[PDB]
Amino acid sequence: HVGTFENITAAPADPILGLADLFRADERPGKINLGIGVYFDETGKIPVLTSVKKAEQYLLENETTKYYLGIDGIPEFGRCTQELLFGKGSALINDKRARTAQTPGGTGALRVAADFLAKNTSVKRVWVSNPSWPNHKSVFNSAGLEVREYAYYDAENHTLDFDALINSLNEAQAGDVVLFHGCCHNPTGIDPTLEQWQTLAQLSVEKGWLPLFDFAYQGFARGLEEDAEGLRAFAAMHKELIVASSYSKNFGLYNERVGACTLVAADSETVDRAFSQMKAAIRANYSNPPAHGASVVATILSNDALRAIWEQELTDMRQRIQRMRQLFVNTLQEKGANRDFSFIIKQNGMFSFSGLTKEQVLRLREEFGVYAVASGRVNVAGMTPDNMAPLCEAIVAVL
Amino acid sequence: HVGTFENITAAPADPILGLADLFRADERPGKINLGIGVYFDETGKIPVLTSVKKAEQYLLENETTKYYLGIDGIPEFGRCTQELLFGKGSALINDKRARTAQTPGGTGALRVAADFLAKNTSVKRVWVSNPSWPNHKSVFNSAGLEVREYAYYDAENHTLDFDALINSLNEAQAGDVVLFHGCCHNPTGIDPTLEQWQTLAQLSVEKGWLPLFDFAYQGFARGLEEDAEGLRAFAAMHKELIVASSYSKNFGLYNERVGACTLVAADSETVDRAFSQMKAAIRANYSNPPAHGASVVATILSNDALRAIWEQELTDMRQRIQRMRQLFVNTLQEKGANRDFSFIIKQNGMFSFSGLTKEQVLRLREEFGVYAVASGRVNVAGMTPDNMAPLCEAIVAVL
Ligand SMILES: Cc1ncc(COP(=O)(O)O)c(C=O)c1O
Ligand SMILES: Cc1ncc(COP(=O)(O)O)c(C=O)c1O
Repeated sequence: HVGTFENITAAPADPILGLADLFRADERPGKINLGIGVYFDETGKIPVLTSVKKAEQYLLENETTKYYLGIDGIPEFGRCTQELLFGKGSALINDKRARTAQTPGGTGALRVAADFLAKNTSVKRVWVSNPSWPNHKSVFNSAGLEVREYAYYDAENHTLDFDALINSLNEAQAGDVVLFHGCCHNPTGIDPTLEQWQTLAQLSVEKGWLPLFDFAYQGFARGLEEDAEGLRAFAAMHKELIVASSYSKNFGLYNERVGACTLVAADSETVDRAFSQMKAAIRANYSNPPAHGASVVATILSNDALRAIWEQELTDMRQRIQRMRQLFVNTLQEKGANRDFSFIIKQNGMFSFSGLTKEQVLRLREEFGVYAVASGRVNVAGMTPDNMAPLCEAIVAVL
Repeated sequence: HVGTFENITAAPADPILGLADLFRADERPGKINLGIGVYFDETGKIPVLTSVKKAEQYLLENETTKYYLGIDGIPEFGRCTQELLFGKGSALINDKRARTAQTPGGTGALRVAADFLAKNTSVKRVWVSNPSWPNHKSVFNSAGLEVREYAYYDAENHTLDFDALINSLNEAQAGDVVLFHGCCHNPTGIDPTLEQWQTLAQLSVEKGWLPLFDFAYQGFARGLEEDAEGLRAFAAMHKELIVASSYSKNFGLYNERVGACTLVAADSETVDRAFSQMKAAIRANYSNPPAHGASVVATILSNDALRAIWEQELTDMRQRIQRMRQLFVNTLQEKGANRDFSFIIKQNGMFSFSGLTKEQVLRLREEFGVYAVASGRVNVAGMTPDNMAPLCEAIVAVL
């Protein structure tokens, strides 16, 4: 009678969360954390938004029960999510073509979609950008879906390699899923232009792909409406699509696990039938979603006063990151870098895709206490006026 | 192209949550909800516990960040959970043989265990009592495991058919998983005696089963410590086991999704190896767990004044249920019931397994607006002094 657990092989360290554990153990003073994608303020803290504290006070005073939510969550949360994604007067909403489930974070939204697709459709293959968020492959693989990669990044020109993207998707077949980052591509910070989105939408329709949009950073590139332009170009042309969205980043609600999975089908009767199977997949996973974080978001989005506060707080975050992008480039020059880092100013969202080699990233960590992901992704939102100079001195030292 | 969603078949309604939806839509003022397992107070509401409101006020005023929890959640939540399960000074805890992940509810803990087993071991088969919670089969099937049923309930004598149980489980092979309800069996309310638990534990080690305890009602049978005797008898003999537990019921925290999956192995090295793969399975599901509910539970359990308030609130809930069982039995006789219902007194937890037929349950709902599950399971915790009379008049009318 040998033990059931004896033949288990240890899992590898998560490329992002294993980094964050190393950083916590490091005892060297002055260490700098440019790893995980969270927003830091000017003092290096990860604060709760004021709009969120105000919403949480309202809930504390007014909640009378913790009775279970429905499988698909708070209804108002679903409607505000759809207006945010598709626009206040979208035909998708007027025609009742979309159904939304509240999920535990953006990850949970991706997993719900993966389980739904694997069990209820003939989808066998998901295409994701190379590079992408490392956990994408794991999520779809957990449902038994094959994941293939398409080309995306021109590391020479620090731009979208649109020609290779198109050519590498040639073998994606009708009924395959193709995953797009809605904005603030993780890790490159490089998003298609409106014209490029429009070309992709047309191509997707011709080849019969099922688009799946991952929206984790709406509002961090240019603005809430502008960041949804690519999705809305797809939505104007497609009968069917799926959107996984997260409120972790744009509400600073990381650990309350607030996200949404939105299904779009050709008509109301089809999406309702499909959605009943999405609800069945949720029920066999976590039963029904956590209320606190989604209640906060729904409270903020449906109160005009609280929403105006939140939109300003999100603008402040976006602008601080853009200021740090510019200060990073300038200080690298000041500190003696001969490599041209000006492409960082053109990149969107929390990160810059710097180009450092695995070996240089390792040197930064072991020698200077500066923590980036081994792909060379750095969280610009982790840079402050106080840590910018030592950070840049370290980078110049390993170049 | 023909759409990917066009041929999806609609899912059937959930036997518990579908009933709850019918109940909400029912326009009759006298309707009575005895379906889903939630606690009502004697005024018919589903309240937030006072310990919980106090903890939530502390969190509101002292939380400074929503930064991601680790994959396995709040550390003190894990330690307090192990202490509740195994006892203040257990050898499992002192030998560092146990690891706990905070999960989204008890359901989430079951799915995490199921995914972990399916993807990392040779387990193919899970054995569940007939009857059981209906969602058990769905969770394990969705992870790819086969579900087999063992006998449990003697319907003629309203008792545990221990001989039938032992005999059906002789077909369970070594390396199979056998699922036990820790206490307050759902739906029958009939638990093993301590002697019977000891017999099963011995039989379990000799046959090589991997036990999986589902603990959703610790504290509702006799007491926090007493209700864990059966699990602690298993833990004294086995090298390996899994406990999925829930704080939904005993904290009235249903919609915040607070549960735990606890892994036990033969030694510290093996459990840390196995737990690394459990974390991988979590990372590809919801990434990390929701903070608010678990923070509430950890604040209560780690503060002596709050814990004392909570333990009294749980005692009051348990005792109110016991008063309703007796009142239910006495009132049935007063309303003209032909049959002996005294076996209801011998059942533990929120429910009673009434023995009504599906056709009688259907009549109760359609003619009398009394909502019970089609199995005849009734939620005694939904009974109040004000609804007992019409409730019992309706039951007598359909006998
Ligand atoms: C592209 C992308 N998708 C999904 C996620 C996961 O978001 P969440 O924390 O809400 O699960 C992230 C970041 O965490 C992300 O960058
Ligand atoms: C035996 C059993 N296991 C698990 C659960 C699920 O607990 P939770 O709501 O926390 O997911 C329940 C009741 O809901 C239950 O009765």
